[PDB]
Amino acid sequence: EYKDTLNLNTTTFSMKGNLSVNEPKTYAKWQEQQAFKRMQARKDNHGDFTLHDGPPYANGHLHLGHALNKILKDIVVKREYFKGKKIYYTPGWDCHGLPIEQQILERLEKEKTSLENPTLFREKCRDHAKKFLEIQKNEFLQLGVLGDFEDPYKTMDFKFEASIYRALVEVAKKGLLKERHKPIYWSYACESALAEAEVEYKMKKSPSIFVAFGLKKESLEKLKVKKASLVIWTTTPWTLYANVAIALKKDAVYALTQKGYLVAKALHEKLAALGVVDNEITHEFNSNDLEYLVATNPLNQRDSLVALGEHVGLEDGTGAVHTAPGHGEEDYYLGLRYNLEVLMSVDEKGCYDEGIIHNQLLDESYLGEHVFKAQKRIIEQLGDSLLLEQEIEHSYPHCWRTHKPVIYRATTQWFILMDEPFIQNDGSQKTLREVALDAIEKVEFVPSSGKNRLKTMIENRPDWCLSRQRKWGVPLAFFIDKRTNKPCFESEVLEHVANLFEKKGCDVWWEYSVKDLLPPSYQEDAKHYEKIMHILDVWFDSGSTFKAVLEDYHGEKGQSPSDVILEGSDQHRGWFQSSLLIGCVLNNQAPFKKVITHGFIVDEKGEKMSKSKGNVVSLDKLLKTHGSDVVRLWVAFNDYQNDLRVSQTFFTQTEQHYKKFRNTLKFLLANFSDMDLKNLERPHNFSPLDHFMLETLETISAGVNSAFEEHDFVKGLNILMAFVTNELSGIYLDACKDSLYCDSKNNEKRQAIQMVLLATASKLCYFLAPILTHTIEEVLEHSQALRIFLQAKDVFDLKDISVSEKLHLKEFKKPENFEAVLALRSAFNEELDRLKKEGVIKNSLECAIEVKEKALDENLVEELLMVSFVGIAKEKLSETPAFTLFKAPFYKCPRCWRFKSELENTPCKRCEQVLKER
Ligand SMILES: C/C(=C\C(=O)OCCCCCCCCC(=O)O)C[C@@H]1OC[C@H](C[C@@H]2O[C@H]2[C@@H](C)[C@H](C)O)[C@@H](O)[C@H]1O
Ligand SMILES: [Zn+2]
Repeated sequence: EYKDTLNLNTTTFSMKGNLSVNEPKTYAKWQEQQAFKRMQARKDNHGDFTLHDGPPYANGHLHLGHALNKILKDIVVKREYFKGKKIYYTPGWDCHGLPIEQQILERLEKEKTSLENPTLFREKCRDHAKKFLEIQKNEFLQLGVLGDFEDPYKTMDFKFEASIYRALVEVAKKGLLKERHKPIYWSYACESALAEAEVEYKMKKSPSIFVAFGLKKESLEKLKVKKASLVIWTTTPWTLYANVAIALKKDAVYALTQKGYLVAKALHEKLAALGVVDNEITHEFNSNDLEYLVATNPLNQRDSLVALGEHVGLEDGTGAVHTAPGHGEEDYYLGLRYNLEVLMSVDEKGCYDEGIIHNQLLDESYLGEHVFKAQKRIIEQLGDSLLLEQEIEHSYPHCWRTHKPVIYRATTQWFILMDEPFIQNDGSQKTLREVALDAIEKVEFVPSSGKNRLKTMIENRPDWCLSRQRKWGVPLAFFIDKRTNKPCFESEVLEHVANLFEKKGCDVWWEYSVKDLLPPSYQEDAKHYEKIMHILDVWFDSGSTFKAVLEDYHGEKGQSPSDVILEGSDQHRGWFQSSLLIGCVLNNQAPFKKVITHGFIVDEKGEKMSKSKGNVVSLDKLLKTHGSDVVRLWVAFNDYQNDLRVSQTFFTQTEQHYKKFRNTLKFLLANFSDMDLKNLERPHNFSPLDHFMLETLETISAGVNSAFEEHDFVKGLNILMAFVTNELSGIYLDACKDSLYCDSKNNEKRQAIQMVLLATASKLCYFLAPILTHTIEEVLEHSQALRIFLQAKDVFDLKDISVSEKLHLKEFKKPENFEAVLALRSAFNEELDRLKKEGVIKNSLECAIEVKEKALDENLVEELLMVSFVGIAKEKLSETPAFTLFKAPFYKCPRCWRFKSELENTPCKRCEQVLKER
């Protein structure tokens, strides 16, 4: 009957987020009003923070991994902004390379067409990247992320292409860029060399054969046996044509069987059990005595030299290794060590060429045949020399963009050398491997385990092949002097080319003549120079972003080294490594101080998302289903260092966390909305319960901040949520509802409660603003009191506030100790539950309690236990060692529902006064 006489305590801040409607309006506003530039221009910026963006490929729409990545970057950046620092965060895009060029190739072929003109082909590639750079930029902004998205970096900008080339120039001037001729990864489907980061290892079925190479007559006479054939094991019959040698383990015993097969003795038992060779050994020979004997290749009748390899393994195979220098790296060095032929008759498309006829290595019927299609017919040609064929499965290197298996071909390519000493900037002498290992020890990794992942790769990596045979990318734009057959690294030549690139882009490398590309002083000798037309590994491009973005803009986009880079843990094999290596040539240090990694988006069963599996969840679908602030809370509230599973159950839990945060903020705003703002300019007398809350607010704030400092948003959101749920909602807001709703608006106890709620809302806003930025922006939009209190027009004016100073607290005020009264509260609530089960009582306000520890504040007990009366009464309900509960000897007040009225249906003394209010 008196509900209309209570304090309204409502706010326009709504319970329902309606995120699908309101978030795009918030983000459109931040773009229109240039919130990021306003963040950078903030007048009281103190300190600097550079996060250097790793560039996604400008191909396709964003997937959930991009969203994960940019949200985490956004939280880290916003944290530093709200700490008061000046922010540098320029997002960028990877525009070159097969990731763009392959999509153009697949379209041309689907359209049944070709495009041979180099300038036009690069134009199609460039326009494709421009289209999807726009698409990804606006998709990034729909996640609520703030960065220099209107002035991002692009590896396709002419200045950027000049920067990438100038980095290459520094490598070449330091003596680390050299030509090598050796077998390397060859992708026949795109007719290009590859390096490790462009290769994906996948299980693949393969023939597996054991082949007998008979010793030649004179070798049998030297060995003093009638029959002997070395048995090799190989999974690549397509390289048998290129055999020049059979490599044995140094100083090892080889067993000759009765049928005349020669194998490593340590492997004879296994081989006989496989049925490869017979079981009876007749003679044992040391491999040192077999070296320089000669066998015969059964496929083509050619000589094969018996050699000793370095580190021949005896765990698989036969202990005798078919050695093909044109198709294996260790084979190649063995062939050179013995001055043997390098047979390599497989062309760029992976097919046998005329060289099989010229040297008589393989029958003419194989001309033009792809090496992988030829293998079945090769195996049949082996006849009786084939001792056993099996089919096995092994992890095999595949091209990262055509998805086809690679092969190896001896070829001349350009490398960054790992174990080549070079002159350091401080004058000393060190290899790149040594510098990179030193540099890693100075980088902070989050998690720490990332260090040894990257360190192990550096310890084991080979020389870095740089040259690729595609068209879309930055050329290795050096001339070869025909008079010397060596590259021209003259500073005048290199910088002249770099300047042309900066002004017109690398197109001119294909269009201009040699004379036109040479300085005026060299054009009389243009006849002696020839362009290198290979382009750079795209991992060199992105490995150069630190130079093109941080250094070449002299701090305007961040410092080099950056404070933080943040990408998936798959970038130890990619961007972390290439940036580390180039940083170490140019600066002899890593171009980052700290690396934070995250895992991958996976499905509900932790499995990888793929179109073949039909388990891909699109970014659009997820945002539309849940809203970006929920997707952002999902990220921060979960162990993002590992894989994150998408499932209804986990998003339901996050929506429940978001609702609790949002409902709590609504209650706070609603219950200080009527507070006279003059309270903000005067101190108050806070109760012990108020002090307990402010002292608690401080304690958990320190813990949320320490957790967020170490990027452990889970630990920090759990602290924050536990405070919201337990101390705030469960204790304080329950004890306070009566005063808030039923006391006079002039009541100073109520005004002191509102000040605590205002300080609490202020801390919630500060700590959630990096994560739920839209929502905290919406909180300030709906609360004039919060905006005045925090002196904030919008979310970007937020600062960490001193509650002690804003509420005028005395410094040496001793903290509350509520342990004794909270144990009583817990024991009373356990006893009250039992009485409620029995039906004796319905709620705590129906009770009186006499506490047996008389040293406790009686009004605090009434407040925390929500009893209507502290002391003795007449009707005993139950008793414990700690207290005795009674029925409260009053009527329920019709206005406040507390059992404090002396007459039935009559307002209590407090309520009567409030109702008389003049
Ligand atoms: C979290 C990741 C993947 C994921 O989890 O993605 C899974 C997305 C879910 C659905 C899959 C989409 C289609 C599935 C299918 O059909 O196959 C890994 C991270 O990604 C973002 C960033 C990509 C930038 O380019 C990298 C730069 C730095 C370097 C120079 O290249 C980077 O941070 C990366 O490390
Ligand atoms: Zn009352």
